[PDB]
Amino acid sequence: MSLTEQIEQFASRFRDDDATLQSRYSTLSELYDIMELLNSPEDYHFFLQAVIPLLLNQLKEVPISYDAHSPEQKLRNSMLDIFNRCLMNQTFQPYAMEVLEFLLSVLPKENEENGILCMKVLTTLFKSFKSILQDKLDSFIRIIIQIYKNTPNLINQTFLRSSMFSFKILSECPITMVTLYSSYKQLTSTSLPEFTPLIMNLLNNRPAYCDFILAQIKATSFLAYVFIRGYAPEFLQDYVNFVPDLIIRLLQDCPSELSSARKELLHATRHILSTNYKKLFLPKLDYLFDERILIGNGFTMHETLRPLAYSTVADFIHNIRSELQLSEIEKTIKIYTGYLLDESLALTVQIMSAKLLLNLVERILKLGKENPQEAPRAKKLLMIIIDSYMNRFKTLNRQYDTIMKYYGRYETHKKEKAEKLKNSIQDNDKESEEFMRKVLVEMFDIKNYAPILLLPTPTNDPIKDAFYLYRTLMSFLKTIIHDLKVFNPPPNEYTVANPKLWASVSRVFSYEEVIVFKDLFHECIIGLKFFTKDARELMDYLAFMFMQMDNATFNEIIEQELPFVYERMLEDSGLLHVAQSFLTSEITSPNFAGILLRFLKGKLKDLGNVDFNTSNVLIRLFKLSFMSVNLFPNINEVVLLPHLNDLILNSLKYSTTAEEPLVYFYLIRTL
Amino acid sequence: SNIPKNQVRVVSFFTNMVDLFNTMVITNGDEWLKKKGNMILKLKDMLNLTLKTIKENSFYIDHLQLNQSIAKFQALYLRFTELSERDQNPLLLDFIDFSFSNGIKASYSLKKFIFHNIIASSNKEKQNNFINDATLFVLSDKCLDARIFVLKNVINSTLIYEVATSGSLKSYLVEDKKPKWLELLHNKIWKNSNAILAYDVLDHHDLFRFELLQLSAIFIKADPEIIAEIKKDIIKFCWNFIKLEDTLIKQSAYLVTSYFISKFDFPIKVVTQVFVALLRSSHVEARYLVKQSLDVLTPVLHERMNAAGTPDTWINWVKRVMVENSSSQNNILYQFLISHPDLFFNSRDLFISNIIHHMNKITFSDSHTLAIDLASLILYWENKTLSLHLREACTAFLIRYVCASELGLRAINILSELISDVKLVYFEKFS
Repeated sequence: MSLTEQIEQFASRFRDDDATLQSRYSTLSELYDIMELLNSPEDYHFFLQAVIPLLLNQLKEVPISYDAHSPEQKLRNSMLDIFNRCLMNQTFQPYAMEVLEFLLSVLPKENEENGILCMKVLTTLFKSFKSILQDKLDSFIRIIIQIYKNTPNLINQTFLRSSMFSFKILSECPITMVTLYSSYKQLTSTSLPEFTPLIMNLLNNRPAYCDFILAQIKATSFLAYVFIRGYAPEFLQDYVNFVPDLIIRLLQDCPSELSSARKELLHATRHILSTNYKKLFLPKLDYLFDERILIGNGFTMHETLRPLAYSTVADFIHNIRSELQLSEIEKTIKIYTGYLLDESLALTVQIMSAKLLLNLVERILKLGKENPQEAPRAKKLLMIIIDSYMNRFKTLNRQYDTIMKYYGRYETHKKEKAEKLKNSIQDNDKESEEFMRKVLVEMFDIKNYAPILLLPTPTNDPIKDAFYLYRTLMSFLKTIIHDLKVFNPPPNEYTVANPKLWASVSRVFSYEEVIVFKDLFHECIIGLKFFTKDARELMDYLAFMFMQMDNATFNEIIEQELPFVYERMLEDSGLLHVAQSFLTSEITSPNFAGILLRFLKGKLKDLGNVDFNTSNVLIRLFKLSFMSVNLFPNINEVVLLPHLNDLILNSLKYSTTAEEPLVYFYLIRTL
Repeated sequence: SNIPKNQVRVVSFFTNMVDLFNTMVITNGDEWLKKKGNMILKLKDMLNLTLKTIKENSFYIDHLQLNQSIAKFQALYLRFTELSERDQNPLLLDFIDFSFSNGIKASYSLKKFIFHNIIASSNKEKQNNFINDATLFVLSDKCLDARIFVLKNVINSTLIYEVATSGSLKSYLVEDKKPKWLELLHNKIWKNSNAILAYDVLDHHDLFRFELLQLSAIFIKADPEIIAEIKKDIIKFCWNFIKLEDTLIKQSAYLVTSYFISKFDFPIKVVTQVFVALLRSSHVEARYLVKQSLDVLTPVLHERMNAAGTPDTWINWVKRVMVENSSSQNNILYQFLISHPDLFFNSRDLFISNIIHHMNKITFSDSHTLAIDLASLILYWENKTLSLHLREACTAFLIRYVCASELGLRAINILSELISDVKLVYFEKFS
C-alpha cells in the first residue's frame, strides 16, 4: 500500500476526471487518502512527473470567476490543497514555467470568490522557488508591480488580497531599489475612503460597505508588515518621516472584529523602534500621546494582546531615556503604576512595569539635578512610585488567606505527582537486603468558578511568586529611597552644626510621605507570614532599607508599630531577627535600644505571670537589648543608666508578687 | 467658597475636609449624622467638583493626597452605607460617582462591602431587592457601560457564589414568587439588544455582551429543569452570537450552546456542524474554550447519536479534518481532542498509523507530553479490548526515545506493558 499496489488501485483517476461536477469525491483521494501518510523511499520522482499531466488537465477547469462553487471554484481551493504539500530536488521548471499562464486569470479582479489562485498558489510557487536559485525572480516580479499599480483602479470602483509577505522575502539581494520600495510606499498615502478623515475630528459605518475597509487595512497593514524586512539589515534613504503618522494612522482605525493582524502589526512596530535612527523622531512627530489604549478598542480580542502592547512601549521609553522632559515621564509613572496595580494583566508584566519604574529614576535625579528650581517635584515624583510598590504588596497581604488555599492544593498535588518517582526501576538494593533477610467559605475564588473561565486554573507556587515579588520590589526599593538623599534642603534652614553627618542620614518629609513610609513598614511586616533564609533576606532588606531614614523620622514609625511587631512576634519567633538587625548593627541603635526598653519597661509590670511563650519572647528581647551595650559601647551607654536600677528593684518587687517568681531573677542574671 | 477663587488648592481643600469628617466619625462611634446621610453626599458632590476641576485645568494631576483621600472618603461613605436599612439606593450613587476616575473598584474600601451582601448569611431576605434594583440599573441605558461591568461583578458574582456555596440554586425560587429578575431577563431576551447585539452608537467597551454571555450561561448550569421555555429563549438569544466576527465571543457563546444541548431540546440541523466547526481549525487565543467545549460536548454526541446513529460519519469529520490540517499545531490540537475523551472512540484503525508518523515528527521540548500520552492512548485501547510494521514504528520509537535521551519513566512503564501483547543489534550504536 506504498508500492505499485497503490497504482493498481487508484486507476479510478487514470483519467483526469470523468463527471467533473463530482471530482471532489472521486479523484480527491490523492493527498486526502494516499499521499499524506505512506512513506518516503524515494518514490515521488517516479509518478509526480506522471501526474503533472493530471495536474494541468485538472487546471483546464478554471474558466470563470463570480460564484460558481460546485464544478469549479471550491475545486480551485482543492487544487490549492493539491499543490501546497510537495517538496523535492528535481524538475522545478514543469511547475514554475507553466503555472503563471494558468494563474494569470485571477489576479486583478477581486469580486465573488476569486483573487486567491495566483496569490495562494504563489505561496507554493514562492517556497518552491526558495529552495533553488534559478534567477528568474526578477523575470516574474513584473505582475506584482502590476498589482500594486492596479490598486488605485480597484479602490476607485469600490468606495484587495495583495498579501505582500510571500513576494519580497526572497532575500536574494541583487534586488532593485525604487520599483520595489515605491511599490511599498505608493500604498501609504491612499485614503481608505475619504469619509474616515471626516470621522477623525472628534476622536480627540458611514461608508456604504465595510468589508472592503477590512480588505484595504489588511493590505496597508501587510505593507507595514513587509518593509521592516526591507529595513532590518537594510539602511534606507530619501524618506524616513512618512512612517510614524502612517503607523498610528494605521493603528487608530483597525476594526474590533479582528486583532490577529494587530499582533505582528505591533511586532512590526517594535522592529521599527528597535533600530537606531528610527527612535528619536517619533517623539518629534507623534509626541507619544497617541500611544494609549486607543490601540486596543476591541477589548475581548485585545485582552490577549495586552502584554505585547505595553512591553514595546515600556522597552521604548527605556530604549530612548534621552531628551525626556519631566511632564512626560511623570505621565509614564502615572500610567505604568496603574499598569502595575491592575491585577488582571499578569505577574511578569507587573514586575516589568516596576523594573521600568526604577530604570527611569537616574533621569529623575539627573533631570532634577540639572535645573534645581523644580527639584522637589522630582522628589514627590520619586515617591509616587514607592507608594505604588506599597500598594502592590499591600494587595498580597489581603490575598493571603486564599494564597495558602492554592498552596495547600499545590503540595497536595505535588505529593500525588512526585510520588511516582519513588517506585522507579533503578533501585538495586531491595533484592539484596531482602536476600540477606532471606538467608538469615470562598472569599476570593469567585473568578475561578465562573462558567467562562477562559484559561486553565493556575497551579504554580503562589509563595514563590510572592517571594519573587518581594525580593524584586524591595530590591529596587533600597536604591530608590537611598537615592532620595540627593534632594534634601541645606542644613542652614535646619540649623544644625553637623554638616557631614547629613547626606546619608537625615532627610525631611511631608505628612503624606511619612504615612506612606509607615504603611510601607506595616504592609511589609505583615508580609512576612508567607515565609527561612528567604524571610531573613527581607528582614535584612527592611532593616537596611530603614537605615537611611532620618532617625527622628524613623522613631515615629517604630514607637507606633513596635507593639504591632510585638503582637506579631508572639506567633512567629523569627521576627526578633528584625529587631536584632536594628540594634546589633546600626547608626541608630542608640535609638532603637531606648525605644525597646521603654516598651519592655511598660510590659514588665506583671509580665512573668503570663505563659511560657511571651515570657520566652520577652526574656529574649531584653537579652537582645543588653547585647547592644557590649558590642558598641562607645555609644550612648547613657541610654541604659536610666531605668536599670528600677529594673533591679522593680524586678524584685514584681517577683515578690508574681506567679512564676524565678523569671525575674533569671532576668537579673542575664543583666 | 475658596475653591473658585484660586483653582489650585483644591487637592489641599478636599483632603482637609475628609480629614475633619473622618475625625468626627471616630469620636461618635454610632454616627454623627444620626445614621441618616445628609453630611456625606455633599462630600460626594465635593469629590465630583474637585475631580472635575482637576480634569479641567493643567498643573497638578495624581497627587499623593488625592490618591489617599479618595480611599478615605470611600471608606467613610461606604462605611455609612452598611449603617442604614435603606441599603440599596446609596450603593449605586457611588457607582454614578466614580464615572470619571477613582479606580475600577478600588477594593476593600468598596468591594469588601459588596461581598457582605453576597449570599451570606444564607437566607437573608434582603439581597433579593439588591438583585432587583441591580437588574433595573443594568438595564438603565443612560449610565456608564463600564459601571455596568461593575454590575457584572455584583450580579454575577453573587449568583455564582450562590451556585458555589449550594448545590445548584437550592435557596431561591419560593414556588417562583417574586424573583423579579428573570422577567428582566425577559427584557434582555425580548429586547435582544437589537439590532447589532450591543448598541450601534460609540460604546468604547465590549463587556456587556460578555456579561449576558455569563449571566445567560449560569442558568444552564443552575436550573436546567424548572422553566425550560425560558431556556429556549436563552437558546435563541445565545445562538445569535455565533454569527459574529471575533473568536472568543464566537467560541464563548458557542461554548455555552455546546454546554446547553447535553441537557435537553436536541436538534440535528445545528448540532452536527456545531461540533464540526469545533473540530475545525481555530487559532491560538481560546484553545482551552475548544478543549472544555468539545470535551464536555462529545459524550452526549455519542449517546444522542445512537438509536439513529449507525454511522461514525461524525467521527469521519475528525478523520478528514485530521487529514486536512497540514500537520502542525493544528493536528496537535486534535490529538488531545481524541485523548481527553478516551473510552468511546473505538471505531477503526485509521487513527493509529498516521498519528504514529506525526508522533515520530514530534521528536525532530514542550511537546513530548503529547507524544508519550499517545502511547498511553493506544495502551488504553488494547487494554480497553482486554498489521505489524506500525507496531515496530511505535515500539521502535519508544526504544529510540529512551535510548536517545518523570515522563521517560512512564514511557518505560508503557513499554513494560506493550511488549507482551530493534531486537539485538541496534543497541550496538549506543558529552
